[PDB]
Amino acid sequence: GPHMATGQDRVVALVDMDCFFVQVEQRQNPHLRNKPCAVVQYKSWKGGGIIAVSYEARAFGVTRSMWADDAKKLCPDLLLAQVRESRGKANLTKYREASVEVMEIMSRFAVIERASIDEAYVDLTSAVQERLQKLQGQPISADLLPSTYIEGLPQGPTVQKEGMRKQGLFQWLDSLQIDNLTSPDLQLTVGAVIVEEMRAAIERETGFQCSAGISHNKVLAKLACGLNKPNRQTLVSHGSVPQLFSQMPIRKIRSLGGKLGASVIEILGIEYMGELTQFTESQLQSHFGEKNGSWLYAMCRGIEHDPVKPRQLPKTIGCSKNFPGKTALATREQVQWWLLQLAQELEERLTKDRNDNDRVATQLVVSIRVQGDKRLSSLRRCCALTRYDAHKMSHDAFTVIKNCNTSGIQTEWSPPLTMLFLCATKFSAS
DNA sequence: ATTATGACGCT
DNA sequence: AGCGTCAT
Ligand SMILES: Nc1nc2c(ncn2[C@H]2C[C@H](O)[C@@H](COP(=O)(O)NP(=O)(O)OP(=O)(O)O)O2)c(=O)[nH]1
Ligand SMILES: [Mn+2]
Ligand SMILES: [Mn+2]
Repeated sequence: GPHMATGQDRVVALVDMDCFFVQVEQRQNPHLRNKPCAVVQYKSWKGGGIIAVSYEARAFGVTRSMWADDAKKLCPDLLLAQVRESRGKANLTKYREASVEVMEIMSRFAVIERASIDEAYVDLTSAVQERLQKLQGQPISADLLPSTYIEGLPQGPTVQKEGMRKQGLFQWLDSLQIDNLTSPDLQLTVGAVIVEEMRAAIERETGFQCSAGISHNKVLAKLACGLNKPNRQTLVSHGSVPQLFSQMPIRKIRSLGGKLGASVIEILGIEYMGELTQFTESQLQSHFGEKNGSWLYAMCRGIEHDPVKPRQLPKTIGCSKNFPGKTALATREQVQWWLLQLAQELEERLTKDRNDNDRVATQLVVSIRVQGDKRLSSLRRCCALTRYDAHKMSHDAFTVIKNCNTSGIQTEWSPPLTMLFLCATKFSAS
């Protein structure tokens, strides 16, 4: 009872940009705004592969991973923007730069963890304590939460979406105890006020809209974020967890969408996250290992301890290209030329990184995939990265992979290569 | 013939 | 160190 810690110590938010690459292209080209739109890489094969989709186009069934020609079948008026091509490959620099714009705004409010190109976790615990001090026990007006949903409300005792949103918000605000500066629900509420301000700042200063989740830990904040997209934020309280999880498929929780989540379902004979509460911690550890078992035991009760890491910059800088089917590389000249193309993009990105961020990579990882191997990487080898020089990096990558070529002929490469990947790692301050 | 990345756990 | 998983 009283000693049962409830995972309510922290206020954590997850901010994710809506259809991010689409918004970057719509900012640049106003003709694409408020239209069914998607972003594609390449063009020749089936119109290019879609990687981002506006919500207008999603209404027609267009999704990521779709070929643009098939998307056009679902939505003939779909508008398309193509990713830049440089040195024969997709080049994502425009989106990385746009991402920096958003991350620097977020960093004004709190220290952030860059989780991907378009999402960051925010630990708001201290900022909430400060705003609470300033409030002096003043209640929180619904005007301060104009885009916030309270998950699970309204309950009990209407037809429009905004009306439902406001009804639930009113129930939540009416039940708040604002004289208690340590009430977790009040703390989450103040956290949501701050996130409204953060999202307003991002949109004012970049033009980009985003969604957000506010809860007591990273997993719940990320799930909350997905509940009301686009351009809205969602508060998931500790108390909302039993009902939310009672019908939540296990695969919806971050890290359970793959083989481990499938094993949870199959071994335990369950479907929903809340069913996990009926097992002891030792039972879960027996099936899924000590770490996963402890994590699952806490997570199905809404509890997770993973910290928001103070990290705004990526830990690695990499360049990769697939060479599918008949485009697979089968000569030494080919392999060398593409290693050079990748290495030249890498050099450019690394030099700009060193100038911006006062650090230098020290290790080069070379990964290849060979024809007939279904794995992502067939082989990974590291070497030293001592100079930011594309010719040296590509020569070193060749040296560490060249023993793969099973061809007796010097000129031929067998079996042919269907992927090259160069990744700079192990950064040191410079 | 999804593709291009990135984080992180295991041994 | 090199490989596998999860993500998207
Ligand atoms: N190169 C590449 N980029 C990708 C891929 N998948 C996503 N991206 C890029 C394009 C995406 O815009 C961006 C962010 O990924 P999300 O948050 O997963 N999707 P979004 O922000 O579009 O929609 P939502 O409103 O539902 O969050 O990453 C991929 O497979 N390859
Ligand atoms: Mn997004
Ligand atoms: Mn994202």
